[PDB]
Amino acid sequence: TVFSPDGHLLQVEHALEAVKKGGCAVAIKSSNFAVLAVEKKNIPKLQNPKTTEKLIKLDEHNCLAFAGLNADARVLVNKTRLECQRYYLNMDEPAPVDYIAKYVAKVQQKFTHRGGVRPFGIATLIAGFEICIYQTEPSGIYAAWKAQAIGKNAKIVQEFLEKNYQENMEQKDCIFLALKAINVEVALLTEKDLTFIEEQEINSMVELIDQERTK
Amino acid sequence: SFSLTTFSPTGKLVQIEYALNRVSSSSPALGIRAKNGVIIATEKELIEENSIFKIQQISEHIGIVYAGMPGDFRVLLKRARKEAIRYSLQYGSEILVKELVKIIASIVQEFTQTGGVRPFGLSLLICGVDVYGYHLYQIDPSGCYFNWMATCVGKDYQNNMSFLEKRYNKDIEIEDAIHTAILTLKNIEIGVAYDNKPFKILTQNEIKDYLI
Amino acid sequence: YDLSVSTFSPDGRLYQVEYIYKSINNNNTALCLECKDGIICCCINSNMIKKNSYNRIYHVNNNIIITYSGFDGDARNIIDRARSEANTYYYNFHTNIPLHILVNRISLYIHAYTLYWHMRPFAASIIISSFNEKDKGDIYCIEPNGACYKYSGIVIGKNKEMFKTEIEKKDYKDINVRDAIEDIYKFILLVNFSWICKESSYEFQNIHEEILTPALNKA
Amino acid sequence: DTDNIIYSPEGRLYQVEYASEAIKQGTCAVAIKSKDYVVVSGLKKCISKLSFPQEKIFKIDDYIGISMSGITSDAKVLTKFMQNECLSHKFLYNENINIESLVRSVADKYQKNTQKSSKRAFGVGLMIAAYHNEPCIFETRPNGSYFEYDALSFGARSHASKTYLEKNLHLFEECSLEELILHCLKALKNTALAVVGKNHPWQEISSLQLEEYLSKVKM
Amino acid sequence: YDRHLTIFSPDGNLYQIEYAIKAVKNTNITSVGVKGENCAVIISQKKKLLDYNNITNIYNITDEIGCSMVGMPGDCLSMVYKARSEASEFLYSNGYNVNAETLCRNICDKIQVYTQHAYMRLHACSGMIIGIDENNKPELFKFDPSGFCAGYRACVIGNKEQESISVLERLLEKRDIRNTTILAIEALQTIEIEVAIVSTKNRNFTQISEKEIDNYLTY
Amino acid sequence: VNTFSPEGRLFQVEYALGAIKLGSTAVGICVNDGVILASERRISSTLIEKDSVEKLLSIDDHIGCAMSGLMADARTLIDYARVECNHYKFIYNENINIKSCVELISELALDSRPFGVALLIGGVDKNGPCLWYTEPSGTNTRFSAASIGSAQEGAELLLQENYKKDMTFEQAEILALTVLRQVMEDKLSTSNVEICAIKKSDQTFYKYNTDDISRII
Amino acid sequence: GCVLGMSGSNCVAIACDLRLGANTFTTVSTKFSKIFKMNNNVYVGLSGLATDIQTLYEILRYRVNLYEVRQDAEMDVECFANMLSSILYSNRFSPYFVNPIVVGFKYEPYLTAYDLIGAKCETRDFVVNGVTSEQLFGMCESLYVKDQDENGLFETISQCLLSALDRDCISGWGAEVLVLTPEKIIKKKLK
Amino acid sequence: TTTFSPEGRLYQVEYALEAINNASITIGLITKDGVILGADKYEKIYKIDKHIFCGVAGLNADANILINQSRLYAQRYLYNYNEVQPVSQLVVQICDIKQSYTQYGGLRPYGVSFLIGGYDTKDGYQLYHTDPSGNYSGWFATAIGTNNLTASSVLKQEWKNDMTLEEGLLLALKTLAKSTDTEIPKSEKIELAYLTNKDGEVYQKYLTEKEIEELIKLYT
Amino acid sequence: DTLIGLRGNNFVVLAADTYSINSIIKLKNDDNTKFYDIHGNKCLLLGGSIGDRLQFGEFIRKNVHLYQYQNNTDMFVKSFAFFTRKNLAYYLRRNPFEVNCLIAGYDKKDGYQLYWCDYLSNMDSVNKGAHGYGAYLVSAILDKYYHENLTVDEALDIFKLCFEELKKRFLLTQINYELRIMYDNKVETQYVTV
Repeated sequence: TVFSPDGHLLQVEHALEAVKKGGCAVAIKSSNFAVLAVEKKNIPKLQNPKTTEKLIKLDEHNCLAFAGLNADARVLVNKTRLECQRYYLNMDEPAPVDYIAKYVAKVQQKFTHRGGVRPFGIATLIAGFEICIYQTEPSGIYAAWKAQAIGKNAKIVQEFLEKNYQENMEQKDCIFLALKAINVEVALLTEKDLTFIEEQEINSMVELIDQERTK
Repeated sequence: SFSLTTFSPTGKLVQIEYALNRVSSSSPALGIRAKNGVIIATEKELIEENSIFKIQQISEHIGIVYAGMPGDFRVLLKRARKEAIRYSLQYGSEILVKELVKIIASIVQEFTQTGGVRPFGLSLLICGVDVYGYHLYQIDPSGCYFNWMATCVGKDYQNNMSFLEKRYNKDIEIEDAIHTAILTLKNIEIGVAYDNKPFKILTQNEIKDYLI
Repeated sequence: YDLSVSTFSPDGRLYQVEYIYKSINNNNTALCLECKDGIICCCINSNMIKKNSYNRIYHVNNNIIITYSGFDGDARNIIDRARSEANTYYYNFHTNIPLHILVNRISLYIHAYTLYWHMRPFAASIIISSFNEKDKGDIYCIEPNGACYKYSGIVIGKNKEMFKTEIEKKDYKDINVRDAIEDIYKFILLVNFSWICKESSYEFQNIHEEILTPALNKA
Repeated sequence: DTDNIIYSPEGRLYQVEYASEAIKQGTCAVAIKSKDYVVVSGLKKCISKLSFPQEKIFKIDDYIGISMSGITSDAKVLTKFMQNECLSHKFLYNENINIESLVRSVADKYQKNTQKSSKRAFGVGLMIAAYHNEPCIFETRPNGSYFEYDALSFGARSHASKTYLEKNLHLFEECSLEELILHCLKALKNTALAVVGKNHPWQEISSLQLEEYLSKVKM
Repeated sequence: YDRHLTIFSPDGNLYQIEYAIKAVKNTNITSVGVKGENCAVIISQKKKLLDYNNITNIYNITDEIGCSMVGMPGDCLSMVYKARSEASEFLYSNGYNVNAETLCRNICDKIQVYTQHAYMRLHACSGMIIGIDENNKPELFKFDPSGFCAGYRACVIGNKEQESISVLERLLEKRDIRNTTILAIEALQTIEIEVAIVSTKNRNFTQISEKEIDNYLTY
Repeated sequence: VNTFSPEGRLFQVEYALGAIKLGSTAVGICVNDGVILASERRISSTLIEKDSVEKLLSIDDHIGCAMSGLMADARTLIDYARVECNHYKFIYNENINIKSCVELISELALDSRPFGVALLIGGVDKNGPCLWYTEPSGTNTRFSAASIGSAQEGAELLLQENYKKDMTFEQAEILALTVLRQVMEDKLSTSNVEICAIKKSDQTFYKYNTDDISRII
Repeated sequence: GCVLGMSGSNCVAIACDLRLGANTFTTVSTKFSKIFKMNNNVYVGLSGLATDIQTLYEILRYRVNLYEVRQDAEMDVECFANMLSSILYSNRFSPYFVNPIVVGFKYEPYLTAYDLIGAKCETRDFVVNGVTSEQLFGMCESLYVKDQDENGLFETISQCLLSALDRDCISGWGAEVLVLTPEKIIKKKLK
Repeated sequence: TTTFSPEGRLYQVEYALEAINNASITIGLITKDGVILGADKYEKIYKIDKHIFCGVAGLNADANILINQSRLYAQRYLYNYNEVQPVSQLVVQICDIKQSYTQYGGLRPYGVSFLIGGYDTKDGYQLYHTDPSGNYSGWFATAIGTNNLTASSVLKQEWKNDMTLEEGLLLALKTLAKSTDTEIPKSEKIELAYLTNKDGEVYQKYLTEKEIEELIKLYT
Repeated sequence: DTLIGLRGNNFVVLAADTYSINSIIKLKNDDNTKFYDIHGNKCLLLGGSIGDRLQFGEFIRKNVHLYQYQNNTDMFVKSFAFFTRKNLAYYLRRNPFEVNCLIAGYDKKDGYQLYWCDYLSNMDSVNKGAHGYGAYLVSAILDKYYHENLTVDEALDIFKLCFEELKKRFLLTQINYELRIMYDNKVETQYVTV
């Protein structure tokens, strides 16, 4: 849109807020593994109501999570899919998370820049491979992180996450910190392969965090 | 461009509601749907009015009346006819009346949504014939085409909307339906798709044929 | 209401068109006279910086003449439009354009911009004229937003109405063969007199400076 | 109100008028015309102790050079356009561009920007200084108007230079280039100066020889 | 706001259309077009150094067809040029000259599209149209800035309208070229002038002779 | 957008100035033996991957360009500048002279929304290092020594305090490290700076290894 | 390409070869099936080049389903057939060849045969586009009786096939004969 | 079209949503046989394909366009893959349109919120709902239109994963009827329909509908 | 240059040649990967020119991997064949690629599937098929020794037949033939196959 006398952009600063009020998500990182975990609320009766919240797989060796508008997220993500396929076609080799973070950032920016288009309402974060995570704000900036949290009240999750942070850890145990920061949308990027973690599998852990907080 | 209409806080589109008010503020026409035919009529000094009828032939079968802005009727009628022709070129047969009503409804839709244009100012009646049966569809400015056994469109039709039912009582024959139309409507025009597919406007002499 | 070139006023006036009449009303006078033996458009531009030259009059062919008043830029551009028009017509029809059709062409050109909501109308009225023995002299004045009209001589620009008392002596103005100029130089009480007469060989020409001397030295 | 797509009730356009309220911030530049030579000085404003000040002067063609004084971006765009146009000219006709054809063209571009609503008027006004045969100085107001000149000064406190112009004939001492340039440095009073005429085309004596020439106003 | 643009009222009734009709109704150039028995007259008042010899509202758009026009003049010359374009495209496509109403489909639709489309201003002009039909009956139509193919045995346009409908009625009770043209020239007298019949050659549309203006006016 | 203010300044572009004040600081100093290029690296959050975010970039092999203001608009202008100033060398070996790379970027920067960023492009092309600040306004200018970011508000004086043309690029490194360490809250370390250089000889763009800056301090 | 369409008193029958051989008539395939069902009362039998066959039946699948859903009535054969003629004519090049046959009740039987440009013959009786067409019109012109029971009409159309297939090298194995009645459909394989 | 709210919301879409909540109620149910979808209406339920049908709410006049588009998409997918479109993709298509309109355009967003349900074999019987916003979620039961929560929460308080069509439809009707009135819907306008595998065979004048009209004999 | 594919209830098996002749006169370039595994359970055996089958094969690879990364379900192999059908045929007769292809795959409903296609976009479902000039040779064997119910390995003996046949009496083609072997779980190559 247009600069205010301060030089801050309004549509962007407004645009962030939809993320500043949306379902939380986080990623925890390490060598060959990373735990991406979000949170989405749904009506209990309807088990199928959000098979869509689930963390997206842009490529077999790539994975994404987001917070903000879903209606806009489906768009951005599809553009990302078409683009990883484009790079993977023109190179015959897979897209590195760097280049795709760069592409997506170029998009979100572009809409903020060129006229005729409403700015995005979402904040993205991406895991890929060693393994390294890139968060992308609505402004069009992006940044590497060791750990981060998008969503409503991201600061409590994240600054409490700083209190608990530790770098490389276990394939399973690194999961627990995501919960300690964070029903749950768990997925694990590992072996350059995103995976939809079994529902029952975490249930044991789902018990302890429920009770270590109690006892 | 810019859709000049946009939504209300109350959720309504106010502009199309305005056009509804103009049609309500504009001239009457009737439609009545006999078991074996359909009749549409309307209340239509230097002016040679013989060239001017709200009635119009879209095909050998289909005929229409608008209530609102006459030039708006002109352009809608033009696109409509060009669609009956575009269809009859696309396929080997005459258009079903319901299909033409649907295409007119989409054409009316776009301007109500598409940027930079004032929404159409008029209602429509579309009597017709098809292998299914003798038809009568009114089209709303909103794009809300609707089936009718009978209808009204123009000024002071609130009280007048409720005279039409009586032909269905025991007057489903065309010749008796005629009285239902004119007496409900109590210049004038009448087009009737009868047991034969072709329709034709009754002359003022034949208007005196039923005036007695 | 006054904010659009296009939107009508509640009283049907087009204020935005109406302002071009103000522009032209303040801008430099540019009389064009007609003799009964020719036509003489003239200008009195009122714009060390150069004083030597700033011609307002220009032609579309060696015979037809233009003159204007108002914003310099828009009118110069319309002169370009007329050159391209006369030359287009010469490419199609292997003859020079009648003055009449050119005049209507510029009427349409100037008229077009008024209809467009973003587009800004030109701010310059335009005299266009020609004279031949057979093609009798005529002076079409074009007010912006169309309505070009033929004239026996019209003054345009800032002070034209106070000159019209002089031009209204158009019996005496038609009386002249080559001395209408000398009358004008006192009448008006940078400048660009010209020629389209039999002595002109009907071709347009800047009036000669040593022919300009008799006028100025006449009084 | 508030767009150049509409005239004021006065009959004025405000947006284009704002362009001079842009140009007054710009630093003064001055030009002198000897009968066979033209000399154009600028004034390179220095934003910091460590900045090297920008050059107002350019060099569009062999004998053509210019001195824009308004917002820099429009100025550079006009330069790239005028250069591309002169080169298109020569590339077409194996011939140097007419100076006045160029001025008429660039001025056409100004008007094309100041008429259309979506495109803003330029905040700059060129002071072209050249000749295809006999020396000239053109000025382009940020509109379609352009005027030839004998001597021109413009930008910031150009007012001193303007009032001073009356004190000398543009060619009160044309015959020597040193007389000319000393008139130039008087009229204006690192700072720039440039020379074009007769045998040597455009030239920028910004050498330390110019630094020597600087004392000559006080020598 | 709804008034500033071609859009519906809260009452559901269009504004700017009424304003364009005020443009026509304050144009103050009244014109009476009456059909004659096997003929048809179209008259208008022809309203300084200005030439009455130039002025007219009546205009032919083919040999058989002539359309008096009233309203904003630039729009009139434009709608006429559009009309001529229209008949030329129909003839070119189909080999028949347009029936007057067939020219009114083009006139009235082209004049209509302005009404929905908010940008380009609604048409400011209106007038009759006359021509022999393929049916031997002469055809006299009209149009309004709001779309209208109309239809009449008689009509009036301009500052006067339905004021003169009741006045026209008196001729309507008495409604050959003598008999019909007198109705027209009187209808100007009833409430120089320029008269135009299709029935000179019964199919060709020509304005009646200047010498023969007076004889009806004096009979 | 381009609605000229009565004051005569362009509205929009003058509103867009403030965006660079949001900028974290950087100090480019052209010197007789190269161009030094320092910036804040303390911009980092504790948990972003350490020193994994560069303000300073590289338009071409022998150009390096610290950025002000919005990180995004800068990423774009660097993208197109990389493209163009590469495309210049499409068959002929010479890389674009710095003045003209920067002239491209500005001449585009003139004409959506005006960019919120300012650049500090440097490089060696002519026998001598170049230092070009590009204002968001499209005005383009060659400093001998200059700084960007809001800290450049008062830090600029410090250049005026010390800038002599005659310095070993190492001396210049001390100087720019002086002026930029002054404006930082953290005592400067390699996490507080992301310095880069283009030598008068090597002419190659090179971000310093952290060991180096840790060594000089 | 080999296709037939006999008509009957209360029936229509359609048939084909099932070979889709390639260049030099090597039989690359024997299960190819040109006949298709656009509707319970509407069928098309394509022939000529097979690429253009799948592309064409594919486009019909599209536009007919589209029309049937867009307009509730199952499409009448005159519509599908005139539209078909409209389809081919847009470009000769699209089918380097194709010779559609259209068949079905409308409950008067309707048998029509397009040319590849969309030239069309709305026949009252049999019509036989196909590479072996001359043998087809040859046998069927004389073998044909006006109206028959579906089985005698079946053996009839089968004798036109059994006759033609043994004279042409390009004629297929099998026969996807398809007698039908408004309420029933009887496909068979004959050897 | 309009920009984000200062709080962080969209005006236009909130307006169109305001419009679709005022529409007459449509409802949806899944059982073993196939989705059954109710109505307060004139068909107000349209088929996309054979295997797919959608039941709309909102300014339906603009829904007419999404029915036409929908059908173009499904037939286009069949055109491209020789396989009739899975429901989920079709919903992705329509919501791709809706998001195309809410973001860039200058056109007003569609006033339509509609259900869609159908049997891709791959995923069993499907049910979905859409918003002008472009958000879609799967469902087992829904009650869009007026009294969205009021008609939902009855099922939510009285529902199970599997029923017979013959028993389930009545349970659609307990909400659907008691909300308006106990008998009114089958006294007046009404339109339930289902996909056994294909079409919505129940018809309001159909004798099967008498069972609907007979729910009351069961109800009282 | 010779391509071969054979379906049964226990298998799809795509045997194919590895040679790649720069010049038609000589097989200067060897061991080429004609196959394209486009699915968890669908390989694509292309042939003709190397550049056409490469551009087209990579192309179809992307449109399918895109389609699957998109919708949840994997592309059902007939949709894969027909999509390749539409793509290859999309070209105006002036432009189709010179590319013979054997789609082969597995299905959650329809199980093993095979689709023989041509330079012209001709295509059909079959129990066995071949491409190249060698189509004429192996096909009389493949027809002859075929069992509709055969275990996969005796089919592998049948490809041994076909191969030793093409060696003896054709553009001699001795080098080992790779061949993906479908299973309920996975494909199973044999580059060593001679």
